[PDB]
Amino acid sequence: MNVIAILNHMGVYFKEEPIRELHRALERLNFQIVYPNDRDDLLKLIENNARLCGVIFDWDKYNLELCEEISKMNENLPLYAFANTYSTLDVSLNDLRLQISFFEYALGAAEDIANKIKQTTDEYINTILPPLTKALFKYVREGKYTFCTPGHMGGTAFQKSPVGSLFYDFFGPNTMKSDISISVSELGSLLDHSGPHKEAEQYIARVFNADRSYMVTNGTSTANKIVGMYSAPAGSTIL
Amino acid sequence: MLTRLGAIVQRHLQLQQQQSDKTALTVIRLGGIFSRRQQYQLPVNVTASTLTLLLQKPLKLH
Ligand SMILES: *Cc1c(COP(=O)(O)O)cnc(C)c1O
Repeated sequence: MNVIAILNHMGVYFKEEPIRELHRALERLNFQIVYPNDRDDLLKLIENNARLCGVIFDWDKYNLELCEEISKMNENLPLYAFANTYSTLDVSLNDLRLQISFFEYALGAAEDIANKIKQTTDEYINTILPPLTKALFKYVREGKYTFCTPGHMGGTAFQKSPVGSLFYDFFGPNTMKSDISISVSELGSLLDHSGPHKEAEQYIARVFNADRSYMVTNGTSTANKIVGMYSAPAGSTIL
Repeated sequence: MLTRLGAIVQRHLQLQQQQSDKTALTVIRLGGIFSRRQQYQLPVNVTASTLTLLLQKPLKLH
């Protein structure tokens, strides 16, 4: 997730110069810059390319041909539209879920713009991800607890054996550090169904339209055995 | 005697609701795994079917 799109060319210099200054600033924080052509070019960079999170275009050029098609594909997609002096909204842009970030064409302030895009991208990551997955990714970069289960502890025992180094280098450092048991307090326990696990079950039930969806950690073949033992006492009749 | 016994029960319950602050009503907790916080009455303490419940501050219902 590091693709930034810069659509259209106004032909002037006071609008393309901030684009050139921002081109050298976004590359310092690992971001891919793409230059689409017409309106149909940007539409192909969203359906086929899912790793995009930045759309830069002129607000006083396509204020209705882009705010309608993008809204039909993604709701929380950041729109880094650049407005001008005589700029305003439209009456047909009230019932659309969009994230428009306005800026200016000021020289020298390209460094401050790059910090705002990185912080806005971080807000997009912390929003579309559920609180259970978001807490798991944050626990790897900060949570470093000792004397816990399992015994590998993020791949520590594999770094002391020649045969263990081949198995650790296949997956990755973030893979072994994400395998944690119930020995963590800020993530809760699955058997207790509290904390992050409580809001995770209520989130799936709202998406799939249910009351309280569950998460079986053994497969479908096991879920049919737990439900079957409910409405079937020792001596009944099932259909 | 039925219309006279009701006045005795009404007078008896009038003095019991005045001192209701001493004995409240504690409901047991059992919210395990369910879509709603279920509750349950008292076990051996109450066994009647049509029991009555008192209240502190009276309200204007109906
Ligand atoms: C494939 C299948 C299963 C097994 O699914 P798993 O998640 O792999 O256990 C169980 N029930 C039905 C009807 C299936 O088609």
